[PDB]
Amino acid sequence: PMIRCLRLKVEGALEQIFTMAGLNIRDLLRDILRRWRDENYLGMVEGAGMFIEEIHPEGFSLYVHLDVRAVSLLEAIVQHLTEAIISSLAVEFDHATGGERVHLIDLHFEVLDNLLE
Amino acid sequence: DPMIRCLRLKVEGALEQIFTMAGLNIRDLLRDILRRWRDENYLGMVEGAGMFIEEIHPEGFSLYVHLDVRAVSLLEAIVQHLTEAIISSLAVEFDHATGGERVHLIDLHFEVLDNLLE
Repeated sequence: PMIRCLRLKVEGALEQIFTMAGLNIRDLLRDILRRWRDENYLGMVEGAGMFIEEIHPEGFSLYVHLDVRAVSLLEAIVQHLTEAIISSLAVEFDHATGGERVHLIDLHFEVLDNLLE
Repeated sequence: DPMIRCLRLKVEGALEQIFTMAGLNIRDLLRDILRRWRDENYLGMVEGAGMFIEEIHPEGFSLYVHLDVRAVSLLEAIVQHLTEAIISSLAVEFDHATGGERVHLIDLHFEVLDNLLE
C-alpha cells in the first residue's frame, strides 16, 4: 500500500460559528468525507479513514488516512478533497443562516510524514 | 470491509528527557522498532501502515500508527505485539546505554482512534 495521512486543524471558533448556526461541523465533515470516499473508491484512493483528536481548550485536528493508488496522484486528491469540504461547508452554512458567509478559504491540509514510507 | 484505525502512543516529556540524558533519541528508537516490524513484513498482520509523530506542548510527543487492522481480534493482537516490542526494545537500549540502569516503561500503551467514516 501507499499510505498517507492528511491533517487539517478546525479552529474552536469555527466550530462554534457552525454550532450557533445550528450545525455540527464534525457530523458535516463525516458526511462530506463519506460521500467523497464513495465517489472515489476503487479510483485514486483504495481506502480512506477519518480521525478526530481534540485540541484543548477547543478546536480539533481532522486526520484523513488515505491508501493512494500512486504517489503522484496526491496533489490532485488533496485538491479535490479540500474543494469538496470548503464548498460543502459553505453551502450548509449559507442555508442554515439565510445567506450569511463564513471564512473558510484558509482551510487546508498538511500532508504528514510517513516514516514507514 | 477494511477496519482502518489509528493507534496513538503518548510519550511523556520526562520519559523523553530520561532517554536524552542516557544519550538516546527515543523518537528515532520508536521509528526503528516500527520499521523492524515493517521489515518483518508486519508479521503478516497488516498489508501496510503509516506513521507520524506530533509534538505535545510544552513537552513530549505522540506516536501515531495508522493502518487497516482487518478485524477486532487482530487489532488487539497488533496492539499487544507493538506494546511488548516497544517496551522490551527500549528497555534493552536503555540498559545498554546506561550500563544497566532501569526505566519505568510499563505504562506505555496505545489508545485507539475509531474511523469516523464507518
